[PDB]
Amino acid sequence: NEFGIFNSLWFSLGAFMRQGCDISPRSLSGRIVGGVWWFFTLIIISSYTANLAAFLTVERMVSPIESAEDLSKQTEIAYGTLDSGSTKEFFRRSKIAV
Amino acid sequence: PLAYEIWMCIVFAYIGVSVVLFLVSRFSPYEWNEFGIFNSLWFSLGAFMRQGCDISPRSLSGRIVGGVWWFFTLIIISSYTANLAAFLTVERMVSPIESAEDLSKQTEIAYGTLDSGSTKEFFRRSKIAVFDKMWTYMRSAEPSVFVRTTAEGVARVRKSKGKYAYLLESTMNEYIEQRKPCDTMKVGGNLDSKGYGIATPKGSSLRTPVNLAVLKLSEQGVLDKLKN
Amino acid sequence: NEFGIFNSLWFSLGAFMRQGCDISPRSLSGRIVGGVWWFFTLIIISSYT
Amino acid sequence: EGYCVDLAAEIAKHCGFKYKLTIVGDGKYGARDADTKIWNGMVGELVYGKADIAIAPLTITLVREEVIDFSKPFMSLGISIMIKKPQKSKPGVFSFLD
Amino acid sequence: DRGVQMLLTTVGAFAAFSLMTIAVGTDYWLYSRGVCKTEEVMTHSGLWRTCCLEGNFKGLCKQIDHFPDTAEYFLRAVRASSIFPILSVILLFMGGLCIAASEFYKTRHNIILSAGIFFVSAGLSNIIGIIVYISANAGSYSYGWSFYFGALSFIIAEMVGVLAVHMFIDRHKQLRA
Amino acid sequence: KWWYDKGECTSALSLSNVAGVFYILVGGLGLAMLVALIEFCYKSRAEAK
Ligand SMILES: CCCCCCCC/C=C/CCCCCCCC(=O)OC[C@H](O)CO
Ligand SMILES: CCCCCCCC/C=C/CCCCCCCC(=O)OC[C@H](O)CO
Ligand SMILES: CCCCCCCC/C=C\CCCCCCCC(=O)OC[C@H](O)CO
Ligand SMILES: CCCCCCCCCCCCCCCC(=O)O
Repeated sequence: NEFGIFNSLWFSLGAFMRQGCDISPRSLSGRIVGGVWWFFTLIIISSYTANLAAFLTVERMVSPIESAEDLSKQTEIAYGTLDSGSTKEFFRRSKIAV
Repeated sequence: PLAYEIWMCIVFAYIGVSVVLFLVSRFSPYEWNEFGIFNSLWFSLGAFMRQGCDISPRSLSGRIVGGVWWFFTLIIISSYTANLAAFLTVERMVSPIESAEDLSKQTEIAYGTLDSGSTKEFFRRSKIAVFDKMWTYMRSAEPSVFVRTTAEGVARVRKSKGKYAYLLESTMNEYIEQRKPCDTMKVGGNLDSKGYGIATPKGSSLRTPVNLAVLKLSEQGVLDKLKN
Repeated sequence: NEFGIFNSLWFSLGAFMRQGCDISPRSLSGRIVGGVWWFFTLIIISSYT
Repeated sequence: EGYCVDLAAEIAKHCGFKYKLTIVGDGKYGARDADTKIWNGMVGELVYGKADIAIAPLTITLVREEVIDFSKPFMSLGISIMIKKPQKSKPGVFSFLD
Repeated sequence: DRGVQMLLTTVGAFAAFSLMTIAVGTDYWLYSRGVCKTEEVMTHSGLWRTCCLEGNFKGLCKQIDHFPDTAEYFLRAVRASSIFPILSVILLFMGGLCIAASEFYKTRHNIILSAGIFFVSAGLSNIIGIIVYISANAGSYSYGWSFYFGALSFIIAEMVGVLAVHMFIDRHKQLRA
Repeated sequence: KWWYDKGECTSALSLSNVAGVFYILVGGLGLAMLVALIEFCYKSRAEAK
């Protein structure tokens, strides 16, 4: 019922997982330590969820290449042709916009 | 937001955690811990839903079980919320048919060609497996999947609620894709490569001048300006 | 105390605001009600965020 | 050995001539240098009379047909896009710490 | 109500053991769409043999080729030799053996605890096996009745473990009287 | 002959993305059972005889 070393460790672990407390500090010093650890936990777990959402959202709006129009509208993917050939000439003379 | 397997294994892990907490909490005669099997199940459920505790294990082993269950719950609920945010932020609609292979392997979506044209002949003569399979289906499909005019095929696509796909030349497809109500779309690459030509009766006097004019209009970029 | 009407309203409100418990049902029927309310709360709060 | 090696033997039998395969010295298909106006590659070998025939994946183009003769096509083709596949990634076991 | 508890735990042990053994031996774990013995047709793939159906030569089938970054190598090794499903089978067998030996050499009331521990450990091994199986499959589909036989063996094993531990607690309670 | 006769060739979150947390959970359950049995054996051997 009182904060020995093992109970102190259990309280800290449970506060980090936001899993409630079977007991909380009662003194001013214990309450300062508890409050500060609760703030630290809130910021860290909120930031974990927010960054995981960023990872999944960003990875979900990616798109690949499906056409020459696709290659033309982007710049992350480089593209070229044989340095000397009928393909290079097709592009050097095309009057087609894309 | 979570795959069916994640839900199923969450339920298995719930049963396992509850049983191991009951076993460890009350098995040694020297402990005789209010964790009976019913109270173990209640503790585990309330821990997963991030809800009130009302009882916490006091032993070292019951605390190990509680701690790993708490970590598991935090990761799983955080990941559910994150993936739901991802789903709601960027919506993406899946096109049932990606390529011709797709049309050939299924039957819910009907598909056909102009009743009379080079497209119908392409399929009637293809020696390529996917196209021969598509022809075998189209020539025997009832009702007929063939249409009298391109406009008829476009309207059949537009009115069939996605149950009809139309095979037509990329040129017509690209044009209709830029026409209101903008409800159609060209999917996949082209099934073949060919060209349109100016035709004259065999042996016509106009054959040579018109062949040369097409080449002149080609070389001066007129044909690209007119398509644009 | 046990769940009278006022205490049951308080239990439900505290469950929805994810603000833990001072009491929790102890009987099988109370626990089924509490369980489905906890699941409902989790899905609704996650969907709001 | 190859498609064109097999085709060369057959063209030679059906046209009744003996032949000698030679690899184009500059390893190019053929383009007219904008500047020196000299034709390089296999087209150059034919234009300057270093070779009597080219049996290769040589594309029939207007600029080449103006300086050399081409048979009807032995292969139909078009410019296309080659990409590295997508290669689905396998998530790590402890990827929940990412 | 002791006495009927012993029958229920023995029936449960035998049911769990039989279900897990049938699940491991049988091969209807995944209804995929792949190649039969070396066209893509459906298949009732299993833990060992990816077996064919609705094909030109349905019913003729082969041994899954497990192998084509040490983490992938370790997971492929653990999923090739179904060590976790097989360990679940062995632990259920030993638990049943302890329960049976609980009639002979009675009054120990310390081997029935071993039976409970064996059944709980069998369940844990079974769940690890399911996780590795599903994870390795990710290197349309569905799950067959062999998969659900394994899952139901897990559930029955955990219940029988809870009963065994309850009986051990009751026996020490009687002894303390 | 030269191209084909000699040819050499979801949105939800999957169990693979979280399998590690399941491995940690089951390992922790096993460790907890080991610790409980070690303490029980210690106490059972510590009776004055
Ligand atoms: C008194 C309290 C009793 C004890 C309560 C215990 C519960 C807490 C467990 C948390 C998870 C710990 C395991 C964290 C996972 C480690 C995996 C890792 O480090 O992965 C390495 C990676 O490959 C890159 O190097
Ligand atoms: C100890 C007292 C026990 C208290 C008990 C509290 C219950 C908590 C859980 C409720 C949700 C469970 C219902 C989940 C239903 C899932 C829906 C479903 O099955 O999905 C449909 C289909 O698979 C897709 O199309
Ligand atoms: C009843 C006893 C309770 C005891 C109390 C427990 C502690 C309270 C919790 C967190 C404090 C957080 C402190 C926040 C400090 C903010 C620092 C800051 O604001 O600096 C930013 C700067 O202004 C930008 O330019
Ligand atoms: C803590 C234990 C219970 C928590 C509640 C978990 C809900 C279990 C749902 C299981 C079936 C899910 C089926 C989804 C897949 C699908 O829609 O096809």
